Amino acid sequence: GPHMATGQDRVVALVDMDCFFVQVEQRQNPHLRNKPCAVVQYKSWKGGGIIAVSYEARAFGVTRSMWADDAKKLCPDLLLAQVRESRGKANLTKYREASVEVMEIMSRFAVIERASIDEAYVDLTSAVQERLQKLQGQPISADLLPSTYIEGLPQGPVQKEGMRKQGLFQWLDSLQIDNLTSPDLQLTVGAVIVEEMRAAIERETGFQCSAGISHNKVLAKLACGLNKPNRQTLVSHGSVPQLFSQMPIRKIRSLGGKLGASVIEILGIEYMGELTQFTESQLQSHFGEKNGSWLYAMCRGIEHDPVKPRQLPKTIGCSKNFPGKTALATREQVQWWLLQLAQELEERLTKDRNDNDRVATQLVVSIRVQGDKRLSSLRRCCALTRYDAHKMSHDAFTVIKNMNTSGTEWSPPLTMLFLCATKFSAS
DNA sequence: ATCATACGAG
DNA sequence: CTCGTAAT
Ligand SMILES: Nc1nc2c(ncn2[C@H]2C[C@H](O)[C@@H](COP(=O)(O)NP(=O)(O)OP(=O)(O)O)O2)c(=O)[nH]1
Ligand SMILES: [Mg+2]
Ligand SMILES: [Mg+2]
Repeated sequence: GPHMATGQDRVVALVDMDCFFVQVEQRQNPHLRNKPCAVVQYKSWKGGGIIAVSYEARAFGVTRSMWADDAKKLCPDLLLAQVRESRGKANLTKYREASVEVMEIMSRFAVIERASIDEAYVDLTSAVQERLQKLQGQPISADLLPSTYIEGLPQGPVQKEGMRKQGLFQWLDSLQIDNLTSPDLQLTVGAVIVEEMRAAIERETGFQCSAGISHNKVLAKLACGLNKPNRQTLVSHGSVPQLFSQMPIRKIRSLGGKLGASVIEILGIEYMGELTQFTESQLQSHFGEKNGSWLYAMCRGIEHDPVKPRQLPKTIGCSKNFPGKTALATREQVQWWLLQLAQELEERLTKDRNDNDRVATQLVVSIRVQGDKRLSSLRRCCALTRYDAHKMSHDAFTVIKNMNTSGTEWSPPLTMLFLCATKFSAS
């Protein structure tokens, strides 16, 4: 009881932009606002692949990884914004710059770990303690949480907003505002700060976002998706047993692939909560020492992964696929594309160095050969001593000359090219 | 025929 | 080091 850790030591939030790429295009082109719309890359093949979908468009069934032509069938009036193309490939610069706008605002409030182009984890433990000291023992008004949902409430003895208020009222009524060490109280204050954060992001960028507040990253991330869009959700330690009782295992971060599938099949279970019935050693025996320990604690709502203080991406890369009959087959083609990638990379690296006082020191070159099922067929690295596209492209070629078979021909033909800058050091 | 863009195991 | 897995 007393010596049992409950994983209520920190206050962690996850802020994720709503239909991010769409909002970026909607801010730029007002004609797209408040309409069914999506972001697509590469129109020629089947209308292009959809990578972002507005909530209005989702109502029609449009989704990610869908061909625009097919989406148009579900939603005839679907509006489409195209990803920029430069040097023969998709260019995501607009989205990276928009992401920076958001990350910089969040970093004002606390240490953040950039988890993706549109979301970041926030460690609000220190901020809440400071906020708690201020306005000590004074009741927290519901007005301070206009967009917050308390998971699992209301409970006990017909409109969604009405439902939200009810739950919120039960939560606040129950709170013990006098004990500054109360974990629930701490989450509540964290929620207040996140309201502030989200208001700042929308006021200063025009972008709306959702957020999750909890004691760790997995629960915060999970909480965030519960009430999107434009809403934030508080998931307390106490709400975990009921929340996890019907939560499919694949919903938890890092359990959506093979590992999650193995848990389900080896253990013969479907929901996260069903994991509590196994001993740590049992879980370790099936999924390894690290995975077993993590599952044992996670199914109980406990996780110790820290919010890493990293606002910038660790790598800068450029990659292009060349499907089916379009696979690269000549020396001239390979070199041309390597140069295109090398040029985009060079501009991206030069800007990075000027903005972030760092320089990449290693260049990674990856390819795929036709007939290979894997994402990558081969990976090779070389020094990156100069930010020059011509040198990097030539170095890259040198590095992959070995795969080619004789004949100016290239074979087997290449289905993918990838250049990635890595191993940054201060500059 | 989606594509383009961190981390642990060995 | 390269590779496989994973999320967005
Ligand atoms: N190329 C590509 N880009 C993607 C993919 N998935 C996501 N993105 C890009 C495009 C996305 O807009 C952005 C954010 O990823 P989310 O947060 O997963 N989705 P969103 O923010 O759109 O909606 P909401 O969060 O409200 O559900 O990342 C993909 O599979 N491929
Ligand atoms: Mg998002
Ligand atoms: Mg996201």
